[PDB]
Amino acid sequence: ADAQRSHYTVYPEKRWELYHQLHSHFHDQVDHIIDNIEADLKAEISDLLYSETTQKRRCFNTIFLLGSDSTTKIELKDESSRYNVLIELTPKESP
Amino acid sequence: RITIKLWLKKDVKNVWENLVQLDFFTEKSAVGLRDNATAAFYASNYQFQGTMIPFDLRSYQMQIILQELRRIIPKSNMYYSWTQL
Amino acid sequence: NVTTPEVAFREYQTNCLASYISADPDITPSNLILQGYSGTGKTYTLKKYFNANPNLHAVWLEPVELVSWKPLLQAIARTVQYKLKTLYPNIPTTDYDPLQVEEPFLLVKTLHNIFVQYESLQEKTCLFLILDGFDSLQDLDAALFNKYIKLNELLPKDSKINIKFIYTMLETSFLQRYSTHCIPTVMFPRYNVDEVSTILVMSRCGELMEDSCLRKRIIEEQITDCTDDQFQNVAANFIHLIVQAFHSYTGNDIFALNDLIDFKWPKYVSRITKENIFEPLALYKSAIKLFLSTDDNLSQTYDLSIISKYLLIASYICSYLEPRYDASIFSRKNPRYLQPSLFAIERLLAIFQAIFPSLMKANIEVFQNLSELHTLKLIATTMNKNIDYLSPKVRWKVNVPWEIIKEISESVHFNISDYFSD
Amino acid sequence: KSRHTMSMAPDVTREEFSLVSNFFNENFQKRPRQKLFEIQKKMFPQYWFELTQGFSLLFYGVGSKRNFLEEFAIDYLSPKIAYSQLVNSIPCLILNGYNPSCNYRDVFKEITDLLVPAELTRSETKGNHVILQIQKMIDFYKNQPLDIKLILVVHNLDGPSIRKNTFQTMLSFLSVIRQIAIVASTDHIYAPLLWDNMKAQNYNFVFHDISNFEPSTVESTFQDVMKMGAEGAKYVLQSLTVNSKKMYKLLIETQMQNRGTQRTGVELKLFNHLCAADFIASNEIALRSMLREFIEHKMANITKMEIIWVPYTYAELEKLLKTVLN
DNA sequence: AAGGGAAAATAAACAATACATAACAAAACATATAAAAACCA
Ligand SMILES: Nc1ncnc2c1ncn2[C@@H]1O[C@H](COP(=O)(O)OP(=O)(O)OP(O)(O)=S)[C@@H](O)[C@H]1O
Repeated sequence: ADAQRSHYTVYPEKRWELYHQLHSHFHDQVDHIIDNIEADLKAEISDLLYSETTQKRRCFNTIFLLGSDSTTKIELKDESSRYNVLIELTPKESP
Repeated sequence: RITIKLWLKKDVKNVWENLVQLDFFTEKSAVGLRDNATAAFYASNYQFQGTMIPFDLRSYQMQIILQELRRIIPKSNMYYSWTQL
Repeated sequence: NVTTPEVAFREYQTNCLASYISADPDITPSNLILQGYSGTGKTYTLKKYFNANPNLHAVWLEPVELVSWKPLLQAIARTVQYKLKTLYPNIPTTDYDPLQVEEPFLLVKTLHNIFVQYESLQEKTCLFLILDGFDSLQDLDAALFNKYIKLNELLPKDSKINIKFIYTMLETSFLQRYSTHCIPTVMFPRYNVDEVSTILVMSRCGELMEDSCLRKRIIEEQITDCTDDQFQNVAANFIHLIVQAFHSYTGNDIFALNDLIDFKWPKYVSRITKENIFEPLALYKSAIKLFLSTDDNLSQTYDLSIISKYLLIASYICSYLEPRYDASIFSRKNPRYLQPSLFAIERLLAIFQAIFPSLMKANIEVFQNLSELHTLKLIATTMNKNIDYLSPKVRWKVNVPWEIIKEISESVHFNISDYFSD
Repeated sequence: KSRHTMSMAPDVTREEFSLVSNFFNENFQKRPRQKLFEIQKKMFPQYWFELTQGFSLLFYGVGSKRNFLEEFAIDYLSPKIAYSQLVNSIPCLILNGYNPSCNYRDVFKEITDLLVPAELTRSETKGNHVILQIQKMIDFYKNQPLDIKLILVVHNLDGPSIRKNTFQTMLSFLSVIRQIAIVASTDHIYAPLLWDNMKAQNYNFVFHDISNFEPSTVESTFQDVMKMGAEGAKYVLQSLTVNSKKMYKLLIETQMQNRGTQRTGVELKLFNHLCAADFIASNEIALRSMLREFIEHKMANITKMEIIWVPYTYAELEKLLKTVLN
């Protein structure tokens, strides 16, 4: 009746518990490994973004992150008396 | 027929860059300058296909024809036998 | 009458720019063309005039740090009231909004508003505007350049301050569109092999004798008290050789010489000795390895998986294999140079099922690596990048040259050169 | 090239088609259809258990699945999960992908209102901030208690608007969140061309076959073929002046005196004289003006004698003769 | 083992279709200000 209108919302175990003590315990080992590489990727960009004092000092520093999944997020240092901002440009925003 | 450094592939591109912006070549179907503003703005949004084929296959055409090169290049230069075919 | 400067190779061109520019507005022609390609120092030789002439006043604008004409008008009107504040600070001002203008009427509307309060000045003073890089504006057209020519005449001609222009542009095909306006042009020629080296030596002695990479290598080797002239010679021996072993590679540039020096310089420094400071010819014979290579390129075995590797090796087949021949030569019972043809879907899996080592039937991961290859931009759509999924009319094509195909053929032990036959 | 063509077919009107179509789709294979529907009913506890793991469930298979999804999502799952967490049950947000009028802005404006507006997310509403606003939704949701609060359904995921690529990546970031269960169905044979290993990483799709060979009643409506002109000008003649019927009758006779192509047509001068012969056409202007009305509704053609010819077939014009003209 | 001869290949003229882009339309996204409309007070 209404199906031609688009996106109409509407508002209408002895075994399994032994799974439940095993599944999440495994997943604590998963995501803790996930933040390890997350801390790894965030570290190795951060030191390398700084401390590179070139002599000409009229060139930008470029970084090629080969093999990267186009989703790698970055955090920045505070580094007071100077604002440090992040700009992202997706090929959808490249006309 | 005789000591001349034949260059590579990876370097001619650096020479090929100046040759197209010296206008000795043109792109094959490239309307250069639009007449007014809104015709140029209609060409800016248009994503192109020639960039989507790589650098070494953009079909470049010619601005200065071969036969006219013989009249300007002196015969003292070694490539003068190559102006004529 | 004006105080001309002196420079290296603009001896004719300094005269004309001293000719076509005076502090008096009546002798000053309205519009002007400084033309030449990049690599002539026109931004050099113009400012080099202006430092020698503190009597005039210059307002410097930069189109290349702008993107369009609509800010370019906002660029002009913000700066003249900025300049005239710093030239006549006694004159009171109804300061206008430079953000307000967006249309070519609004400039001469506002310049009619700006200059009228400055009418009480003592003599007809000119004011030179400078636009630098008018061809590389990224929204240019035909009817912009003439739009800025007639701006002077829409101004009231009897005002005490007169605005006049100087245009810097390149790509002399563009100037040939407007020769009928006959505005005075001063062309800037390109350079010859000696004067490239002659410019480059008097501009790079001030850094390459004072770099610490020399100064480290001074105290690191047994330092004989070599003179600055002895530092000048090895610097000059460096420049007079680097332009000799590279001029055919770079043309008559200056910018492309200014950085290739700054790549090969410390690698040249390490291969000096204590003794070769007096021995320049043998020093080149010891530092030879850099002088025959470019060192500007900072061949990958590609990351993609095995079934995706055969997915690539079937896609290169329809750069030459037409449908009239392929089904005969690939039975289950030259355009290597030319631009690639256009695919459709399922012609891939037509060739993919044939050339794979009945051994495969599940095609879920095969469909996975297609749009994986679409994100790598190695096979792209002919049309826009949107509806290519549902099979409407969509044609596909590779974008990889032959060599990377040739390595990836042997990387999976597959033979491809048999099936390419002229 | 003597080809049999769809024009040379015994055609069927509007009410005749849809009624006998409704007879088949509700009486052809009825007994084995619910016999399939009872067989797959035992899989329903298996879907409930896997869906707690945040798995994007995807249904492929031949035939329409639209009826099956709405039974499985609404009646079975959505109150079962609310009872098993411990009050209104879990909100169901369907997405009709066969409806082409789905955009990315409107459905996501529903989503952030369907999801919790705990903060001022309208402050981050700024100019494409959609991926920006959902990114601030994701990292907050990584540190929330794990429970489903919403199940969404996307029918016909290869649909004409959902298959657009800026919409597809939008759904990709939704699926990584643990609080929402994503139960969708596609119908295309090239549906796994839509996803790379980037999106399926965000998706973690699993697959199940459902093939009930359904007729797709709703999904046939937006689609069209030549059933949905010979049929177009069949209705305009039923409401006109009575003279236009006669001057088309004299038109259709000598244009079928000789497929109905150009060569059977007639010259303008003699046709003026012919429609002057039966005291119908006064002159050229009075002829042409009520011939422009046949031209304006594209009911006749003219090519070059000055040949006006009808673009309908040989079989069609005698059907136009004996039925509507007579 | 020879050989016929039909499948396959080549070429060339011509017709029919697809493609790249120009020109534009329209919807989403965005700001501005005078008039209405609440609304304290
Ligand atoms: N006569 C000269 N004496 C000294 N240095 C010079 C001379 N002529 C050119 N140069 C140098 O050449 C450099 C080139 O500067 P530019 O003006 O940018 O070159 P260009 O041809 O103007 O390219 P642009 O910037 O795109 S217009 C200048 O920075 C100077 O150092």
